[PDB]
Amino acid sequence: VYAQEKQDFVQHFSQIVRVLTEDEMGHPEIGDAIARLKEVLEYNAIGGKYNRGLTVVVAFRELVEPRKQDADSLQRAWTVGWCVELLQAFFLVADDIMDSSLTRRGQICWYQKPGVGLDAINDANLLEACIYRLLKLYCREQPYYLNLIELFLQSSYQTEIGQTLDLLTAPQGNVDLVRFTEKRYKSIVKYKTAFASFYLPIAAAMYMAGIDGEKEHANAKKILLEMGEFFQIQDDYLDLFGDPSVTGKIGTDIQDNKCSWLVVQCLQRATPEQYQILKENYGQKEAEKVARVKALYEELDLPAVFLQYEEDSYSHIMALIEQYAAPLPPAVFLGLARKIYK
Amino acid sequence: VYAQEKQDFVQHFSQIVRVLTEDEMGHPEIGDAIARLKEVLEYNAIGGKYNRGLTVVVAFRELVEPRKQDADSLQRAWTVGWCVELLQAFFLVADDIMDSSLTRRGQICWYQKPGVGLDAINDANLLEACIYRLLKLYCREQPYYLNLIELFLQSSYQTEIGQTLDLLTAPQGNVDLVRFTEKRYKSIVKYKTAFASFYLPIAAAMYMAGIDGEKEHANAKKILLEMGEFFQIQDDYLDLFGDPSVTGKIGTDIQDNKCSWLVVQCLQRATPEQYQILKENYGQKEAEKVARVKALYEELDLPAVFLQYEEDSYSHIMALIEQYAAPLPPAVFLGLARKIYK
Ligand SMILES: O=P(O)(O)C(O)(Cn1ccnc1)P(=O)(O)O
Ligand SMILES: O=P(O)(O)C(O)(Cn1ccnc1)P(=O)(O)O
Ligand SMILES: [Mg+2]
Ligand SMILES: [Mg+2]
Ligand SMILES: [Mg+2]
Ligand SMILES: [Mg+2]
Ligand SMILES: [Mg+2]
Ligand SMILES: [Mg+2]
Repeated sequence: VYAQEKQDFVQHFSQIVRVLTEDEMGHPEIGDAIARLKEVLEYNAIGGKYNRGLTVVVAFRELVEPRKQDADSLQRAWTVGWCVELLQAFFLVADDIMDSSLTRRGQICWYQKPGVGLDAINDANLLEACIYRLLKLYCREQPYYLNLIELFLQSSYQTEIGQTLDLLTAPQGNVDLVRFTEKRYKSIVKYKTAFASFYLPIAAAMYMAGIDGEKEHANAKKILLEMGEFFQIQDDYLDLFGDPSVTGKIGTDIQDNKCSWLVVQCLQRATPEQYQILKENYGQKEAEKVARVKALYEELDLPAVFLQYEEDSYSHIMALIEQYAAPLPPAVFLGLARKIYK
Repeated sequence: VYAQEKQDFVQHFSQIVRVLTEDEMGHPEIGDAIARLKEVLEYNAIGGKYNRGLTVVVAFRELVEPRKQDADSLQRAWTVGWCVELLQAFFLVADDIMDSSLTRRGQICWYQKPGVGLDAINDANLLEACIYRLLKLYCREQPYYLNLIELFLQSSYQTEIGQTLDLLTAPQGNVDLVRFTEKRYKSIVKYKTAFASFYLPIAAAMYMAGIDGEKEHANAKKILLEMGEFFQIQDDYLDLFGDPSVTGKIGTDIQDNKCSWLVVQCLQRATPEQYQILKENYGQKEAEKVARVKALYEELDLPAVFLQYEEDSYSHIMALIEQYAAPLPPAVFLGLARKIYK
């Protein structure tokens, strides 16, 4: 049933590509650039969970009266959903380079491809351009047009501030254990993930449904930002303890000296002895040293600490839904929470 | 006199930075990210010619009635001028990485700096965010607000398509002499430079003056796109024949197998013998091979061919100003042409 709503949305990706590559119908000079764009979209916006873009569609259907859910209104809903998918695609293409990653979504990272390399920096910028190209082609004559443009622009800046904080707390070749606090961690994830992966899709659907009130968005934000914090903590857990055949990506957080939730929890439980083991093995490419950190996390029963956090966080998010979902259907936040909590 | 209009605009960069880094006044958690933003702006938006942003200010003063040139209207003019400077800054930070450059504006490229590296990909994205942050803070309640947003978004996409075409015609380790044509060359530069360096600043001033007519913009475009084509040809000439103490940047076009104006002209004049010399020495990091290409360009009197092109192009642009400047003051295009033709 949830895979059926997924399949309908996925079947629309062909048209999304068709309208984004129809610029060569009038301008054949930019043909090769248009062909390369199709290649970038096909490689980086397909093979994922589609949970971010699908949230836009699900939330639209739950917030708009079926009497106002015509064919054009629905096409605008899946198109904006696919704009959210492009925002993630563009930020992940860049993230894989800056995180020096190997795989994403079951295949090697776009930049690791022979013949691509650092040309992927411009490929990511092209993916970002498509958001605003689609918003113009489908929402240009809608009352929420500017609200959508500003929400995608603001969400991008918040992610970028978050990415800056992520990279400044993780300098390659520097011991940053002192700076790996819970307070720092909470600030990083609020900006790098919680805004663009959780607030952006529901807020886009809210603007498309005519719900533009600062109070309604502020109350939605209270739930979704906390949901985003958990989602990033889960991403950090699975970076080391997940199955790359399931996650589709190889972990790099220990090697990259990252301010992971795991290392924050490690520093809160580590003896003076265990603090030095971490200090000497964290942030290095050596497989021997990465293994020593994974062993220390397992000694401090961090996979168990995570299972307890997930239970406590689900109860917390649920408490916030009861407090702030109104006047929106609780199903809006409940639907996404069920899909996020495994 | 032209340096006086420059100095006033430059003196406003301090406030541009102050308003872009006042986000930590309310949110001290993102402080370190805000400090890094200030560092990126200070390093990459200062030390240039400021000719792109200054064109916005000059064109505003020439198109708006002095009776309507109040303090607020003028602040919006220098702020939009500085938005054009941020668009160039963000595209050049990325370009230096993809072109594997050494210096820009007298100093080493932002990415070549110890401790920066590929973190500069996110630094470039932050520079792009500031355009829309400034447009919101100063033009949000203006009738041209959406026109500006759409003009900067469209200009970015056109540059990106251009950058794609630039990089696809220049694959590292591949002989692309066959593809280095005048027709290809004209398409690359139209998109990578002519739109964002020439059309964007005058069009921004036109929208701010209330001139939004498609016919007026189409006629402006006819002049400015041709002006941009010459500016890129000049940039390609100076890549090899310019003085890095003047240009502030080291040439990489031969090493990068680029579709330069020089190599297009070389292929039009080269004997079968000279074609093979180029084939064996172009696109390689070897200083010996780069030198062999420079020698062949000098043998075919390409610095003389350039001097003839500059004369013919200036007469051409001047012919187009007489044909399409009306109903705008000819000074608008004449001012920029004098500043571009050396
Ligand atoms: O762990 P990251 O923050 O780097 C990641 O979650 C991506 N990302 C980037 C910003 N927010 C999330 P991914 O593990 O997918 O590589
Ligand atoms: O020669 P490029 O096109 O790479 C350059 O002109 C920059 N640029 C990039 C797009 N348009 C212009 P620069 O020589 O400054 O490195
Ligand atoms: Mg990553
Ligand atoms: Mg990352
Ligand atoms: Mg991760
Ligand atoms: Mg360059
Ligand atoms: Mg370049
Ligand atoms: Mg150049």
